[PDB]
Amino acid sequence: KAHPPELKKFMDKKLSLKLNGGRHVQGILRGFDPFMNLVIDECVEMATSGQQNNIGMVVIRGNSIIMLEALERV
Amino acid sequence: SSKMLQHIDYRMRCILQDGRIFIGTFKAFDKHMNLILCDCDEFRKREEKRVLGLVLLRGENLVSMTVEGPPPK
Amino acid sequence: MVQPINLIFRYLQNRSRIQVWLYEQVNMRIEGCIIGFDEYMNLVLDDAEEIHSKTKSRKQLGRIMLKGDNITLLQSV
Amino acid sequence: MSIGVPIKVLHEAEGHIVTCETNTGEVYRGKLIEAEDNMNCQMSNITVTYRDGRVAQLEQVYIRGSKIRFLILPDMLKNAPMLK
Amino acid sequence: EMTPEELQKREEEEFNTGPLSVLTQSVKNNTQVLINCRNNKKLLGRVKAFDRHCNMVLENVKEMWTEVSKPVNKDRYISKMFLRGDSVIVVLRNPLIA
Amino acid sequence: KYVNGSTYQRWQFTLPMMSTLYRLANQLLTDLVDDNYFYLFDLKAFFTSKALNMAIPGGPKFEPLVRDINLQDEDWNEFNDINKIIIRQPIRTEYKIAFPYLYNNLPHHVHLTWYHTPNVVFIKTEDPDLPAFYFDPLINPISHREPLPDDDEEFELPEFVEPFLKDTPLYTDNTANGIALLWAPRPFNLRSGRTRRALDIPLVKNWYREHCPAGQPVKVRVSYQKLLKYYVLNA
Amino acid sequence: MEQTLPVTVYEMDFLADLMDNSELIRNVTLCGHLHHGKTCFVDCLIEQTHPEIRKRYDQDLCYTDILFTEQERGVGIKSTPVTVVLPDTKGKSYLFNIMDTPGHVNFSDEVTAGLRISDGVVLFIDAAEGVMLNTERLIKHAVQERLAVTVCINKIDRLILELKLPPTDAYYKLRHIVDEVNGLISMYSTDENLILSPLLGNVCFSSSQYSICFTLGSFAKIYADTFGDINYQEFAKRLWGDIYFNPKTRKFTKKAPTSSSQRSFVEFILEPLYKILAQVVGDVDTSLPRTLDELGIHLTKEELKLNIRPLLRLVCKKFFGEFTGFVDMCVQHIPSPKVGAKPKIEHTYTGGVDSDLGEAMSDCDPDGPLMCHTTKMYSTDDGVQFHAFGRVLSGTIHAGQPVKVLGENYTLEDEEDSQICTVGRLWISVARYHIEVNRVPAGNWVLIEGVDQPIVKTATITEPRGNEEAQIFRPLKFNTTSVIKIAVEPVNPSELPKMLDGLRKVNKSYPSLTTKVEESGEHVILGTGELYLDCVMHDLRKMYSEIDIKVADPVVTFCETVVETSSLKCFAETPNKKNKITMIAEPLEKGLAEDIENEVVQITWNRKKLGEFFQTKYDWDLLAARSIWAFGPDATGPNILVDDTLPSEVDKALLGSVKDSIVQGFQWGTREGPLCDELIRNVKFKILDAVVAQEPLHRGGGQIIPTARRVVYSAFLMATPRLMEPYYFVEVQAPADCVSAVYTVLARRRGHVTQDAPIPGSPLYTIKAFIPAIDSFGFETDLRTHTQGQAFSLSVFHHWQIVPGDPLDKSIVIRPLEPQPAPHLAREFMIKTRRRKGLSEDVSISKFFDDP
RNA sequence: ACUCUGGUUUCUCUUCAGAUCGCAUAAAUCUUUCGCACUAAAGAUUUCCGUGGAGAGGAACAACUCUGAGUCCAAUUUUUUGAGGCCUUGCUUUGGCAAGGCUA
Ligand SMILES: Nc1nc2c(ncn2[C@@H]2O[C@H](COP(=O)(O)OP(=O)(O)OP(=O)(O)O)[C@@H](O)[C@H]2O)c(=O)[nH]1
Ligand SMILES: [Mg+2]
Repeated sequence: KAHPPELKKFMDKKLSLKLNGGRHVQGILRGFDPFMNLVIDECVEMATSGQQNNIGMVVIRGNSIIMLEALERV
Repeated sequence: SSKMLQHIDYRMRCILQDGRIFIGTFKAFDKHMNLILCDCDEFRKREEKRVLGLVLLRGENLVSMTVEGPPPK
Repeated sequence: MVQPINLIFRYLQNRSRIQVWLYEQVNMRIEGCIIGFDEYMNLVLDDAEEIHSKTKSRKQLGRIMLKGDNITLLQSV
Repeated sequence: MSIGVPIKVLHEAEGHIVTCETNTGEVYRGKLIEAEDNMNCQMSNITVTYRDGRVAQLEQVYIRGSKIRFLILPDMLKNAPMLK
Repeated sequence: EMTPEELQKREEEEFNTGPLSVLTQSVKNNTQVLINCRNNKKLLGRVKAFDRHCNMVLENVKEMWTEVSKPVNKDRYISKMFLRGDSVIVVLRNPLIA
Repeated sequence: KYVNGSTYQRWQFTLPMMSTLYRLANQLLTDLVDDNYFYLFDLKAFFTSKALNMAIPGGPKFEPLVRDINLQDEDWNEFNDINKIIIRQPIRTEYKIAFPYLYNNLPHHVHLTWYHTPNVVFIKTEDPDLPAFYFDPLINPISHREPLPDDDEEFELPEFVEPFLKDTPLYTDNTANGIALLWAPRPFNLRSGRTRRALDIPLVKNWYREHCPAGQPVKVRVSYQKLLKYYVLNA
Repeated sequence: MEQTLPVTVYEMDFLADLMDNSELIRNVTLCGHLHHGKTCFVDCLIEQTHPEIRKRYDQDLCYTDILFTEQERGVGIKSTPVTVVLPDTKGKSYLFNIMDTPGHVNFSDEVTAGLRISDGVVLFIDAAEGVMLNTERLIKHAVQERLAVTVCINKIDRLILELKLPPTDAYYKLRHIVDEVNGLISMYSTDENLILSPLLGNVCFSSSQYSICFTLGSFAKIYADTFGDINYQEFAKRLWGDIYFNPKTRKFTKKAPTSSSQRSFVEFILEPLYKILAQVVGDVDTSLPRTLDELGIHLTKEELKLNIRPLLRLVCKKFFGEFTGFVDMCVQHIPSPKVGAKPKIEHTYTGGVDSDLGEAMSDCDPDGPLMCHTTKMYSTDDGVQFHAFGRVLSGTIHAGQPVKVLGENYTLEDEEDSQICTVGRLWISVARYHIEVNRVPAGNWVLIEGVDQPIVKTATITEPRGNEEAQIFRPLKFNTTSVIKIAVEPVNPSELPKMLDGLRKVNKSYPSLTTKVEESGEHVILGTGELYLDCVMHDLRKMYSEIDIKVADPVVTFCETVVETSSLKCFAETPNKKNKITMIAEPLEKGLAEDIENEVVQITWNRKKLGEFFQTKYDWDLLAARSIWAFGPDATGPNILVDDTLPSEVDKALLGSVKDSIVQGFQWGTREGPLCDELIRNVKFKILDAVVAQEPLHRGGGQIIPTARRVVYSAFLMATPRLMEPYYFVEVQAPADCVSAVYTVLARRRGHVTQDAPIPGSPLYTIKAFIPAIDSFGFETDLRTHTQGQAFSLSVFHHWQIVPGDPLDKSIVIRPLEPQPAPHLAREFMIKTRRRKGLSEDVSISKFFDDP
C-alpha cells in the first residue's frame, strides 16, 4: 500500500539533500521508489570540511534523507 | 481502542523522546499514535511555557501521555 | 527515469568501486565491489574496506553483507 | 478504518502556513503545499530556524515525514470537520 | 510474503532450526541466559517464552550495569520480567563450564 | 406481502406486478413521457386564461374574472397609438397565456405556467426479445471520430480486483419493464402507494386533459372543453 | 454574527476561516444550457453539505431558484450564489463560491455577472441532449472572459434510463460530447493547453437527479476504498479513452484483446453504473439486496420501500458518496483565486495588471488596498433595499466601514460617479440563508449592504482617503444584445413614481436591462427575449412597484446602415459659421463591423498595429488606415471615423485641436442616428475636409459637437440609408418527426432554416434557423403549440440584417394596423419607430444640411 | 462472532392537522360583481363524502429477519531502535540539568 512520494515536481531539479549524521549533498534528481531512495546525477558531495566533492550518479537510501530543498525553481 | 477515546478533549501532558513536554487538548489520534493536540503549550527545562497551537505530533517521538486537566466548556 | 534498484543492478553489471556511506557513522565509509542486492537493499561487497576521516586507515573486509538498515549513500569510485 | 484523523488534519493543513520541526531540531515555517499519508511534506517559502538560532530562507522544501517530530498547524483547523 | 497460508507454524520451524531456536532451547533446557541490552546492561535470567520480536519473559534475573568515579559494576535482582525484544543487542546461552 | 392488511389502506407491489398492470392498463393511458404535451394546456395555463378572460383553443371558457377593459372606451393615448404599433403576427391568446406579464396589461390572479421541462427521450421497447440496453434505430447514430499513459508503464491491477458487478448481468428479463415503469404515468411509476376509493379514481381524467383528437365532431369538442372547465373550476 | 444558520456538515467558523486562506477558495460559475442540471447539482451539493436540507421524493428541491418566478416557471432566472465547503477526494475541504447561473439563453447576461466574479466555469451538458445553443455560447463567453473551463456531463442516467443505450454506445455519446466541447474550445481559443478530457480531470460525469457525480479519479477511489492496494490516480489515468483492460496480464493496453472487449470506461465505470441503475429500476425486489451487498451499501427496510427514483438517488448517494469528483475537477483545473487574480486583473480591470494597484490586486492579499467588485444586485424580498454582490479582489471589506463605490462612468479624470457609502452589513451568500460576517477578505464573494444607492449595474468598491489612483473594473461585456423593446406606462399615471422607482430596481436586478425614456416621454425596457421581459415585467409589477402597468407590444430596436457611398460630399458649418466639416459616409467592408464589435481591433492600440490590421485585412491604404479617429458610438462600435483630409488643404494640428469634438459628435451621431434615433451600424464616416477656426473660443465644444453630429447625419442620409433588423438565431430541439413542423412554423415568420441535424445519440433533431427578432414574438409558443410541446426553441440574438424595404420611401402607404409585406417593411419599421420615438413623420435627407 | 428493547393486524375512542389533509371533488348559505343566474364568476363560512399524524383503550397471533443498543503487521514511512559511552562552561536542588563539540 506504499504510495510513492510525490516527487515529479522535483524530477530533473537541482536539489540539496540533507542526510542523517549532520550531512549534506547536492545533485540532480533522477527518480525514486515508494521508499524515497533517491537516484542523483551530477552529485556534488559538499561536506562540512568546506571543499566540494563531485561524484555523479549516486543512490541515497530514503531512511537517511531528512529534507530536500529544490535549489532550482519548480 | 477505547483506552484513549476515554481521553479525548482532556488536557493531556505528553512527554516526548527528547524530553520536551506537550500540554495540549487531546483532540485526535490514530493507529500510529500521531496525536492532534489543540492550544498546546510546550514545557521544557529552566522553566518556560511556549504556546504553539494545533500540534500534529508524529507518533515516533511520543513517549508518554498523562492527563493534566478536565475538558473545558 | 532511473529507479534506484535498477541502478544498483546496473552497478553490479558494472561491478563498480561502490563506496557506501553509513547511517549515523559519518567517519567510516566502505569501498567495495558490489555483487548482489535484494528487496531490502542488503549489499554484498567483494573487496570492501573501511575508510575513516580522522584516521583514514583503510581496513580490508572481504565479501561482506552490509545490511540495508545501515547504508546511506552508494557512490562510485 | 484505513486512514487516521491526524493525517486528515495534515491534508487539511495544505495551503496553510505550518511550522514543522524535524528530528535534527530544525524548524521549518511556511506554506505546506502537499502532504501524503506518510508525513512527507512538500512546503514552500520556508523560514528555517536551525538549532543555533540562524534563520534561512528556503523557497521550496520537501521534508521526509519520518524525521518530523511534530507539525504546528493553524488553529483554523480546530474547526475542521474531521476534528468533530 | 509468498506464504500467505492460515496454518503458519513456520515461525517455530524458525524456533527449531533458525536463529531464534537458541532461546527455545532455554524454553526447554531451562538454561541461564545472558542478554546484552541496549543501555549497556546485562540481563542474566531464564527465558520462559518468546517469539519473533524476541520479546522474552525472564525469571530470577540478575542485571548488571556499571557506573562512573570510573566504572564500578552495580547489580540489582528482579523477580520476573517482560523484556521488549528490540531492546537487546545479543542473546547468549551461558556456556558449558563443567 | 402486497397490501397493508384487512383495512386495505397501503399497497406495496413488485415491479413485475406493476409492469403487467401497466401493460393491462395500456389502453387507458396516453403513453406521454412528459408534461410538455400540456404546454399552454395545463392547469396553470387555464387558470391564467380564466384570469385574463381569454380562451385557449382546446380549452375552457369562463365568465370574466375582472371587468374587461373595453378597447373602444380607451381614448387613444400616446401609448396605445395604433400608428406606433408594428404588426407582424397577431398576438394570440396563447402568447398572453405563455407570457402573461409581457403581453397583458393588468395580469391579475394570473399563473406563470411551467416552461419547458427537458424532452424525456424514452424509447419504448416494442420487442422484449431485444436487450434492455440496446441502440434502438430511433436513436440517431453516433459517427465515430487523449492523454493516454504508455503500455510500458508498470501499473498493474491487483488480483482481488475486477469491475464492481461483473457477476451481475447488465440487463435482466425485467429491466426494460422497470425502465418503462420509470416513465409510466401515475400510479404506475409507484411501487408502493396508499389505497384510493373507487370514486376517487377518474379513469378518463387524463383523456379530456389531453387535447381533443383530430377529426372529432363539435359536440365531443365542447364536451372536452366543458370537462376541462369543471376540472379547472374544481382545481 | 451568530445568526441562526441551518445544520451543516462543516461549521461556519471553518467556512469563515477558509475564507481567509485564499488558496482554498474556488470561485466557480456553474453555467450551461437551459435545464442541463446546474440547479439540481447545486441541490446535490447542498444536500451533501446540509444534512437537514433534503430533496422531496417526487419533486426536486431546487434550493437556488429562490424567486417566485423561478419556482413557477421552472427556469432559472437569476444567478444564485452558494458558498459551501466541499471536501475533495483526498478529504481536503475547499471553500466553494458557486454561481448557479441561469441556463436559459435570454438570461445569458446573468451568466456574465457570474463569469466576472468567477475564476472558473463548470459547463453543464445534458448527456442526452449534448452540446446545445447556450453551451456553445458559454464556451465562447467563458474562454473569452479568460476563465478556466471544466465540463460536468450531467444527466448520464438519460443514457441509461431514457435512451437505454448500450454502455459502449453511451461511451461513444459521452466521447462525442467531450470532442464537441474540445472542438468549440479550439474554435474560440488559439491555445490548445486547455484540452478538456476526463483523463485530465477536466470532464466530470454526473446525474444530479440521482446524485451520481464522478470524475475518473473519484470513481477510481471507489475501487481504492473497496480494494485496498490500488493507487487511484494512476488508475484514473487509464480509465477513459480507447484503453482496454487485459485481465490475464492485469494491464491496460491500447490494443484491444479479443475484439469484443470493452474500453476501461465501459468495463470499469459505465457497466457498474448501468448495473447499479438496472438493478435498482428493474430488479429491486428480486436482486437489489445482493448487488447492494456487493457494493457495500446496506439500506434500511424503510429505505428499500421507496419508489424507484428516490431509491436510485439513495443508492447512488451511498455508492458515490460525496461529490468529490466535482471538487477534484474544480481544484485541479480552476485557479486559486490567488493564481487566477492575474488573468482577472489583466482582463477585467481598466488599469490592467501593470498598474500600481493592478500589481496589488494580482497578489490578492487581504491586507491590501480594498478593491471589491460587484456585478450583481440582489433585492431583498421587501423590494426596497438592494445588496451589491461581488468579489473582493484585494483588501477586506468590513461591516460598518465607510467605503468608496465607483460606478461605471468613473474615470480617473471624471471622479464624480464615485460616492462614499457606509457598508451596512456583509453576508456570505448561500442561497436560502446568508451568513452574516464582520469582514470578508480577498478572493471571496460578498453581499454588501448600503453600497446599493450609487450604482446601477456594476461597481468597484474601493476605500476612501487612500487608493486615489483606483480605477473601475470593466463593465460587463454581455454575451448578446438587449434588443426586444417594450414600452411601459402605469395604468394610473398618478403612480408613475412607483413605476419609475420600480424601473430603477429592475435596472439593478437585470444586468443587461436598459430602461430609458424616449423623447415622447415613453419609458422603454430593452431585453433579450420574451421570457426575459416577461420576468422583468413580473418583477416590475409585483416585486418592486406594486402598481398596475400597461405594456406595449414588444418591438425590436433597429440599427441603421448605408449601402453605397454618399451622393454629395456633405458639410456642416457651426453656428459661428466657422468650422466647416465635410464628411462622406460609405459602408464598411464585410466582416469589419464584426471585427470592431468582437474586439479584433481596438482604438486603444497604437496607430502602427491598427494601420497594419486595416492594411493586411481589408485592403485599406496605409494613408486611410493610419487616419482612423474613433470606432462608432462606443469605443467598440460598428462604425469608423476616418479623416481623409490631406495635410495640404488642412492644418493637421488645427484638426487635432477639434479631433475630440468631431469624435464626440460622431459617436453621438452613430448612437442616435437620423432615420429613427437608433444606432448607426456598419458605416465608415470619412472626414474629407475640415475648416477649423483659428482661435479656440470659436471652435470646440458647443459648436463642433452638434455640427459633427449634423454632418454625420447628412453624410449618412445622402448615402442610401437602410434599416437593420436584429435576427435571432433559433436552435430548435424537436423530435425527428416534428422537423417538417418546425419548418412550417418558421415559414410563416420569415425564418430561414440554416440546418436540421440529428442530435447524435438521441432521437431528437436540432433545427438551427434565422428568424427576424421582430417576427419571433410568440415563435416559441407557435412552435411548442403546433408540435404539441415536442419541439422546443431557444432564440438568441445573432446579427443585424438589412430590412428588405427602403426606409426613405414616401411612395409607400402603410395602413396602420396591418402586417406589411416584405418589400416595404423598412418603411413600416422606420416611421413607426419615428412615431414611437415621436420624431417627425418623415426624415428628409436635407434636414441636417445648411442649404435648407 | 454472545444478550435486552421495539412488533404486526384489526376494532374503537380522543385530539391536532391550510399538508394534493383528497395525484379526487360535492352541496348549502351569506356577501360582491355584472347580467336581465343550472346553463356565472369572485370572496367567505358551513355541512357532507373520507383522510393523515399523535395519544389512549380493547383483542388476534407473531415473537428476535429488520431498527438499534448492551457486547491476520520485526527489514527505509511511525509500534520491535542508532541505541549507548567522552570533553567545556552557567548553576550545582553536588543527584546532576542546559547548550555545543565529539566517539561509535
Ligand atoms: N433525467 C435527468 N433529469 C435531471 C437530471 N438533473 C436534473 N434533471 C431534471 O431536469 C430539469 C432541469 O432543471 P434544473 O437542473 O433545476 O435547471 P438548470 O439545469 O439549472 O437550468 P435552468 O433552468 O436554466 O436553471 C429538472 O426538472 C430536473 O428534474 C438528471 O441528472 N437526469
Ligand atoms: Mg439554474
